[PDB]
Amino acid sequence: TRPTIRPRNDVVHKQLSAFGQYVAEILPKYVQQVQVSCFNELEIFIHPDGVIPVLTFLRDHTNAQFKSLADLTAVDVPTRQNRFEIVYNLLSLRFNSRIRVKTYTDELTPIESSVTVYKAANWYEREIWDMFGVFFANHPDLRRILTDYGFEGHPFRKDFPLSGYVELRYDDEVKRVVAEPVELAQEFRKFDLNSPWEAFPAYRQPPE
Amino acid sequence: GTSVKPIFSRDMNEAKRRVRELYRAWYREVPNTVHLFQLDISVKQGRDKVREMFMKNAHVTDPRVVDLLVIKGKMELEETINVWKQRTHIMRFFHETEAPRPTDFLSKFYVGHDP
Amino acid sequence: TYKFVNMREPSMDMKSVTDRAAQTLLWTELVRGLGMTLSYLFREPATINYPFEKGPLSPRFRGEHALRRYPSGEERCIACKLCEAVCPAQAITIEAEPRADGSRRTTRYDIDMTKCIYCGFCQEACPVDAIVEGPNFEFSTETHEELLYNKEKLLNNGDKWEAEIAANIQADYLYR
Amino acid sequence: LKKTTGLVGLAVCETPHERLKILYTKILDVLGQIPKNAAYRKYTEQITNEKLGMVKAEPDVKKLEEQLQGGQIEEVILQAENELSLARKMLRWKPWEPLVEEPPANQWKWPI
Amino acid sequence: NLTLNFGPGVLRLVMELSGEMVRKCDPHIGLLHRGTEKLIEYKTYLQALPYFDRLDYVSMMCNEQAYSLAVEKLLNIQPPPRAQWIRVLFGEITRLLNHIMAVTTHALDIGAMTPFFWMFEEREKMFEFYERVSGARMHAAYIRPGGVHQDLPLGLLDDIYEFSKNFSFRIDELEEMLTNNRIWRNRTVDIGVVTAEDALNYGFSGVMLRGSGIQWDLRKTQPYDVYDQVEFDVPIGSRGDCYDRYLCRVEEMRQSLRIISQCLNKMPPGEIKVDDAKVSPPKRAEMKTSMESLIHHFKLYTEGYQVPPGATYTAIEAPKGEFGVYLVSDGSSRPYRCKIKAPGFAHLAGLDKMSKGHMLADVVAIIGTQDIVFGEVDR
Amino acid sequence: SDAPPLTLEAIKDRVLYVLKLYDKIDPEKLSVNSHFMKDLGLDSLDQVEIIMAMEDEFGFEIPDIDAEKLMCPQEIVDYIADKKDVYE
Ligand SMILES: CCCCCCCCCCCC(=O)SCCNC(=O)CCNC(=O)[C@H](O)C(C)(C)COP(=O)(O)O
Ligand code: SF4
Ligand code: SF4
Repeated sequence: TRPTIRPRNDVVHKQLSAFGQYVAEILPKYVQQVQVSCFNELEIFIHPDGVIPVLTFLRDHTNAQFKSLADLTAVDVPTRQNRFEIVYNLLSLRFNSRIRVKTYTDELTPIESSVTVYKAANWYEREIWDMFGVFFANHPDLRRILTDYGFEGHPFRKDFPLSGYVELRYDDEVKRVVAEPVELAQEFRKFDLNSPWEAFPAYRQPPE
Repeated sequence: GTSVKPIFSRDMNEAKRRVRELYRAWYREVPNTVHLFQLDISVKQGRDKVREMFMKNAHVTDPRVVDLLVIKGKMELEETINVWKQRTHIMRFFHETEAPRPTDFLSKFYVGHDP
Repeated sequence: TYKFVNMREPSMDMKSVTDRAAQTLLWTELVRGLGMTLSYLFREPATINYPFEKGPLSPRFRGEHALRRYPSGEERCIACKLCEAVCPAQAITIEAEPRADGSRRTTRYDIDMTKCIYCGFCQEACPVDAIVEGPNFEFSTETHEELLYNKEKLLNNGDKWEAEIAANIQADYLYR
Repeated sequence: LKKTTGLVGLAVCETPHERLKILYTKILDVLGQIPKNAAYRKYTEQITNEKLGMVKAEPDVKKLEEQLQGGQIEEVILQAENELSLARKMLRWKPWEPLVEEPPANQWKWPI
Repeated sequence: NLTLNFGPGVLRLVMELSGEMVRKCDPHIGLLHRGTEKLIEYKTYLQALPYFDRLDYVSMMCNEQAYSLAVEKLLNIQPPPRAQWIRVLFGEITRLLNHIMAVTTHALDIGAMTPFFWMFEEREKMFEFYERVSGARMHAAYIRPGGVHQDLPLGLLDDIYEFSKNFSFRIDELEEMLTNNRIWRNRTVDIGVVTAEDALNYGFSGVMLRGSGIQWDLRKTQPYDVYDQVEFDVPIGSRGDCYDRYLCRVEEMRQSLRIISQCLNKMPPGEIKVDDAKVSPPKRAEMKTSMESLIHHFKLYTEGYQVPPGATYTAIEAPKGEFGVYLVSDGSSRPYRCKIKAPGFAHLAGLDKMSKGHMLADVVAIIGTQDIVFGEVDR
Repeated sequence: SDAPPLTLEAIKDRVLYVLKLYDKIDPEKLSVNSHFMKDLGLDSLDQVEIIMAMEDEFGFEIPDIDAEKLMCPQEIVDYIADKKDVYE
């Protein structure tokens, strides 16, 4: 591979694969899948019931001790029966490593709050609740953190429109800021950019 | 089958109990909200608005949806009591600046193409 | 390697303790700060005499947009809509049709200057150097409406600033 | 004896060998109640036995810090306490049991 | 027990106080939530780049680098060495700008306003460097996911060298104003003490870790670009308070000067973006002479490059702490998901614990020492 | 006297008076044994408002679980008496 191509690292790949197998062996009750990406990133797909145990293990085990929670977020995939996927990114300073833990939920199934494992989760789950409508059970105080007071809906959902449903202005008759249905002087221009002639043969799906 | 994990309530009866508790809290809070925000509405029409908002969701027959709505209503009450909302947020429930939309067929036919 | 910022132990001999007591009572470090301020009072200020003097700028600086033309006087824009396609803010609106002589030219070229982020992506996406971001930055306005530029305004800006725009392009085009 | 381990809130531990021995013995006692075939029990017993043998064969503190590869024996003690707490919670959780249930058919398929 | 709502960077703060003591501090945010992450889903990767300038406005260059690194990792390409050296040089310049802003503002809020002007003159000079390299003073969009947009002008390195050999005296003047002043120490020493364990559990990063004695720095532990080719020291605190963090920041600026010197002396020749026209756009002359170059220019500026499907979490050692991006590509030319991780989010979430049992006037000092920029926190 | 003696008659007069104040029940149609849902045509929320009126008229708190079963003025009076332990 020539200078324009990102170099590979087989040593880290082997180490991450071995540790993924190790984690899957220790907790077979919850670990559904283990993957390592070609750029050496380890993800562990677990059942929703194992959020508190697995995280606790990854925080407290002598061989793991992932003591830092870098980020916690959600991804909305409407085609799946379980709509939302919950992603935890953890960092271990002792072993200079990163791990990703993935689980899933739908609109109505609550997910156990992990504030007892990581304090940093407190706001993150709140943001998820604000943006995706995922409820976290036993959260110390769950409420909106980013949207306006009284905002209806969850904007980061795929079916939520980009400009929303209401807009704000100042009305002199009532002498205050009011909210009315959105009306754009220029509509957002939707661009169809995806080309035919697929780009990456290595990701081709079976034709079923 | 069709077995699902609960949120707060196992059947509809517990859900209605939670709904009644939230309704009591809102009904109690309405006069204090009217006085604190210096609203020009009356307590009667504020309680009518609370009743209308509750009745908007009267067709729900799923306890999980019911107690999720109860959670959202409790969040709204928390925002109102702690005066995190302003007067504009409270008055947004009334839509005082919106011209009324007629419902009959002829008026909709006259104004435009929108059903 | 790493460094300690606050890992010094004060000496406990009588001379050092007396020095610290003298600092505490006679306010030595406060006088040092006063001296620093006094020294700053007597140096030349860094203020420039705007608007008679102007801050330095570069040929790469992006200012008010302009539509350029060829030396013959015909406009460079051929309505490819690449600038409209790349615009991160959707600030460009273009409509085009064949001209009376069959040329491929625009009939509408609007830039909403209150949506523009002045990123310069349009001028680098342009294949013919038609839309540029010219050196002018002093075009404030009393109303929102005068910041919604149509094609006539942009062509006028180009005819107004062409000399400086061409000089800047001559300076910087070997880097592009 | 050194002072100021350098981490705010982490106290200097006088006589750390006894504390480490007690903690590792308690960890092994807790691990004894986990089923013999569970992977967590075998792995943690192996790690704890290695660490206990290394603390028993090294009286010098700094040599122990270098051998343990954790450094700052106070945080080694802290990690041992964390491991004990995790061992108790794992004996409660029983994660050696078979998987609760598989995900839906295309839960993890990407793209789409 | 009285409750005060200090309303409207822009921050709303609801406190309960028992007398002079702060019993509870609750920050209400979202006054600058613009929905950046949703808007990114309607843009190409190049079109999404300029949002990162606006995320953390104080240090625009660093966010560009983090986004470019994430996209490069997903693309399985690497930037040319000269681009990497330019990226690191401008990242250290960016760090100086952020540090000057954080330190002067902290001092200004504390009531010392003189060094704000003194060091904003230097900030103006660094804005001049930004403008000369990119055409914009602060919202630059210079660092791209293939390298950098343009090469340096022919006289920029000399001017950067001239600027950097006089900056240590400015830092010395700032210290003369601050470090040994008894009022400054009384305002900062033993304020907002956080333990190492609490800092790790609360998600803190950057100086907020290193003030408590945690030896961690992403440029040393997980180097990106050429940070493994430069030599510098990581300042470490001992008491976890505001004074130690101020010292660490001041020390960091000096280290940044050191790294800038090394970058200036070891700038290599060569190209500035990856020689791959399906990712980086070609040169103008090539675009106007070659059919393939024109086609690739057209496609890269209309559709954009396709990124192979996959998700990455890329973090860099930002001036304010660990700044990260969780990027999910579905295989098209528009990102499926872009979650932005901001250090200030966790720091502000920890403000409540940090301000326990302090004066009301200590809350200002703690907010200043957390280095909070609202745009990144709200996104 | 600081507090007048309370009897079943006084409790009933207070209860039917505060029902008369309720604007969704006209005075001529209600009675002591009139059921809330059928003879007067009220939903659960109307009953809940009536219970709050009971609470702020008699100056004490009625838990939801036992407040939900008071479907008549008569059993409301019975609940008030049992909570207060009146003689007549
Ligand atoms: C100033 C004004 C401010 C605005 C006020 C705030 C608005 C908050 C509204 C939130 C509503 C909820 O959370 S709760 C949503 C309501 N729940 C349900 O509808 C479930 C099943 N339906 C029923 O039980 C009946 O419709 C019912 C009539 C409810 C009872 O009837 P009974 O009597 O036969 O029991
Ligand atoms: S400078 Fe950027 S935002 Fe402004 S019109 Fe050009 S492409 Fe659009
Ligand atoms: S200004 Fe340039 S890029 Fe835009 S439509 Fe005209 S020729 Fe194309």
